[PDB]
Amino acid sequence: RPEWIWLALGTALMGLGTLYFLVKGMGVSDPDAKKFYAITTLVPAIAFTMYLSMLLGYGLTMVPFGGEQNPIYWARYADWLFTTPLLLLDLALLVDADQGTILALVGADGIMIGTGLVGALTKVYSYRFVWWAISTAAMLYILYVLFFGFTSKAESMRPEVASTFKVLRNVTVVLWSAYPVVWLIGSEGAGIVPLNIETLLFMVLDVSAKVGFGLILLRSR
Amino acid sequence: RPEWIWLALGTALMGLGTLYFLVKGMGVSDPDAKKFYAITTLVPAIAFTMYLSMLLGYGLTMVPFGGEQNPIYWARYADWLFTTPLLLLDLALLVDADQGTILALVGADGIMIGTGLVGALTKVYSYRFVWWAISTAAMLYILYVLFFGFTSKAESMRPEVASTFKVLRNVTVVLWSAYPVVWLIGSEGAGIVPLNIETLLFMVLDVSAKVGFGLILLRSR
Amino acid sequence: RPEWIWLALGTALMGLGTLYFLVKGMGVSDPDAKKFYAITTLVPAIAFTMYLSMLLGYGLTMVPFGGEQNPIYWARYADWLFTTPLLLLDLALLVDADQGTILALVGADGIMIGTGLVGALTKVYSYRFVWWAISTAAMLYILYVLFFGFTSKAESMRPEVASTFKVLRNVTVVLWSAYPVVWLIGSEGAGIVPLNIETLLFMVLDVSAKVGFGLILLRSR
Ligand SMILES: *C/C=C(C)/C=C/C=C(C)/C=C/C1=C(C)CCCC1(C)C
Ligand SMILES: *C/C=C(C)/C=C/C=C(C)/C=C/C1=C(C)CCCC1(C)C
Ligand SMILES: *C/C=C(C)/C=C/C=C(C)/C=C/C1=C(C)CCCC1(C)C
Repeated sequence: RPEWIWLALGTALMGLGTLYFLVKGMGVSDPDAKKFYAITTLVPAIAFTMYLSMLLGYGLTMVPFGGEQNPIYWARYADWLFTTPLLLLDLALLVDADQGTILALVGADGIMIGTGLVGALTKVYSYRFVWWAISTAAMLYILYVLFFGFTSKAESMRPEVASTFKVLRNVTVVLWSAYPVVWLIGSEGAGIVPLNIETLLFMVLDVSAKVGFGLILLRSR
Repeated sequence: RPEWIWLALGTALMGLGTLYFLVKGMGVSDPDAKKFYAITTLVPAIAFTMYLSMLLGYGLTMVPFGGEQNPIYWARYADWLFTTPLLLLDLALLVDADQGTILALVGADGIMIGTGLVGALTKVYSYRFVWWAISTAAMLYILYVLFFGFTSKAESMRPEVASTFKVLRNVTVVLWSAYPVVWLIGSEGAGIVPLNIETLLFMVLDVSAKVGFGLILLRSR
Repeated sequence: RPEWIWLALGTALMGLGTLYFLVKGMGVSDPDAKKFYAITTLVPAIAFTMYLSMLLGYGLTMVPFGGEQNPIYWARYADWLFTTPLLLLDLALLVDADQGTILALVGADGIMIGTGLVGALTKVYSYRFVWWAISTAAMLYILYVLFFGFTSKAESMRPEVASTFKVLRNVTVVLWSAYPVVWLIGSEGAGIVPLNIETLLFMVLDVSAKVGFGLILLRSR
């Protein structure tokens, strides 16, 4: 399938973006700046790793459904499993948040990725959609604590902090909305948009969120 | 098997108890109160999720043993894997504990659930019992740091704190004792009590611990 | 295979070393000393658990490669998955480190064990070596933050602290270097050194690192 030219493209970028933040953060003496550079460079590194497994083949196993065996891309749920909490912990660290607030976000996020995978590998039943919906519920709570909650706290900060968070939250809500759209439309969902294109859309939102988020946040607060 | 009318019953309650703490905690402005509401609502939510997987079928795979294939309910070990550390972290957060104390509890608890699963899915050998015993050892240490350790620290607090912890520890030790009893007696163990009843007993202790713990603790400290 | 007399030997020692730190730490009233005893006794306990699974057989599954099915010892990647971050968190706790510093070490370590396993269970392709190399990269970063980074901070402490860290870092860098050597030379890698001997080498470095590290650090700071 031509999807290899999208995995190949991704592994290239994610790996480069990792090598990029790796050399930029080599100077950070400051603790807080050192900290943000920690999360932000940890998320792209993982993306590369999984994208390699995805391309090489390890992260691809045929799963029954209906009457035919379909191309499951479970490695995506491994990337997302860690990559995601780190990105949320990132924002909450910036916009000084509560242990209750961060522990719950990452809690509902963990339900977001896990519930998602469960339905991604559901035996064969069209019960997949039910899990999709549970993930939707979860993601709705996530973008609520993010949007409305944090912004208020973003007003307790200097213009830089309120600004970076502004763009970051924007990018974060928008990108995280397109994900479940690409999922339902493609493989795991119906099959309307083929895997080739689905894998491109996901690779696009993936390179977008993780590297964009890095470049925008990394811009000195 | 009639066990579906126990999974169905559970998923109903766990999910409702989740929706309940979800609406009660919407008002918590205070940080500490916000925090406890975080753990306490995170544990029931997970229980529901897994109970759905349990009912729908995902969390049920046939495993060899002796000469016949048996009904393994591994999803229980996924629920317990997270649900448990959160409940211990809960109590230790109330009765102000040490990083050494909490990190070790959750450490021995993680050995409690993992060792448990290993023997729950042991190939076919009657080596299952050995793992059971290791879990017993682990759980003994757990109820020791809980009972004797924390109570002493419960005396350094206001009557509310010493009180809630009192009932909470009571409920926690009692319920956590019945669990390994139901395990040895049923499926994974001998087969004395059928799965139908075992699944009821587990669903009872499950709805009991998680929702009861929530209602009792949630009662303002 | 005679490798059972190495797993048996290991499970014996690891379990004993666990029982040893368990009785020594029963007196620690001090918080910090209590804390270090927490990590240090948690790592050996896990080693025993997995070594039992390794011996009994659970942690051994035949995997295709080339044309013949090979003896994969995945349980090692379960031990290492947790045992390792705990040992690094240990050193960083001693030589007062940053959240950025500890979160990144444990981050690159998690990539160390995961990437390692991925290639340990790679379908059959000689793509195993590529993952080996990624692990090498990861481990290189790890021993860099350890060696050069921490030592500088080791100079901000009393002679005891600078001393224990000295020996600990020595033992840690040396032992962690022999590991990937034993891996490439044996099973997962080429097949030069048989599993019998490989399992001995690994059991030696395992009993060495975890119990030695414990004895040396546990020596009052
Ligand atoms: C770097 C990668 C990021 C930020 C990935 C984020 C992924 C999601 C927010 C995924 C959400 C999903 C659902 C809500 C339901 C279907 C499954 C997912 C994972 C596509
Ligand atoms: C909400 C669920 C809770 C609090 C579940 C707790 C479960 C246990 C304490 C289980 C203990 C077990 C053993 C000691 C050995 C056999 C396996 C278990 C999981 C039944
Ligand atoms: C108690 C056990 C310890 C400290 C184990 C440490 C193991 C390692 C540092 C392993 C490193 C590896 C690689 C760099 C590549 C091949 C796979 C490993 C796990 C052998």
